Amino acid sequence: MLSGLNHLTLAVSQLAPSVAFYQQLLGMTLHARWDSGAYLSCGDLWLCLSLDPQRRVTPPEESDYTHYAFSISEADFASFAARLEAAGVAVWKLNRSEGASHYFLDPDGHKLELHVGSLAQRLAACREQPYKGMVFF
Amino acid sequence: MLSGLNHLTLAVSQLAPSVAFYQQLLGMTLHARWDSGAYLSCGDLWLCLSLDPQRRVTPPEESDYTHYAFSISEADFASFAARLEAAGVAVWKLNRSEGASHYFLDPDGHKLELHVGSLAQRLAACREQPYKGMVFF
Ligand SMILES: Oc1ccc(-c2ccccn2)cc1
Ligand SMILES: [Mn+2]
Ligand SMILES: [Mn+2]
Repeated sequence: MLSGLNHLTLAVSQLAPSVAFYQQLLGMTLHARWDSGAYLSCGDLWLCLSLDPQRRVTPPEESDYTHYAFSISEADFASFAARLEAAGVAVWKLNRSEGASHYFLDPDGHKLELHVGSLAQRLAACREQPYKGMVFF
Repeated sequence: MLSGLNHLTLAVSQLAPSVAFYQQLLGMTLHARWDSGAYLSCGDLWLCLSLDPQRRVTPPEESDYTHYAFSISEADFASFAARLEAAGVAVWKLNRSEGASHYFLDPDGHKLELHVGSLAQRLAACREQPYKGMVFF
């Protein structure tokens, strides 16, 4: 069967600024770069940045809610979010509708998130404060 | 410090066919559903389906190369690809890289992949046959 996420590939319009964002700003590990892409890791996540002439810098009001959340500890969450804010990283959402989260954009407008907590923790929180119509299996 | 992918959220135009696709066709575990979304797991992956009237059913020629690859064993790959083919799931690319890959579309045109092989395997292959301009770190 399927066992998890093998990799996340993000199309990017300008490879060097995107590598700098993920490695320098977000702290991910850079493993390789070539003329058309890069491979990074974030814990167990394999991230590919793929140079794509079709990628457009997309304002958040123009894209749907598809987004990519990265795990961060409770102890690190606020200072990391505040550092992104002080660095001028653009945002796309403020209401914490799914727990402790900070929503921000990559250079091409990919929708990113910092989140504290596991799926189990989110299910437990939702039992007390459920989304409308919520059913648990 | 970021420790991994916390969750992947896909915007969906119609919740029921998307739940059917990820749970029934792709075998993921459905943990909860509400009026505007669902939570599933696939191994360590926390997947959220979010009902979004902004999501367009998008032909693959009209989206960039951003895509989401799921892990599968080599032994299971061919029968899972055959399952997707029997269900009439569209393919958006042929494999030309190392490791088995099947490139398929979700009901809204999200670009998905089945892949066999880790980042370590890819890096080893690349060291032996580097892409144009490739540098390792
Ligand atoms: O194809 C390449 C082009 C540029 C680089 C690079 C990496 C780090 C810093 C500056 N340039 C690597 C490979
Ligand atoms: Mn989220
Ligand atoms: Mn891929």
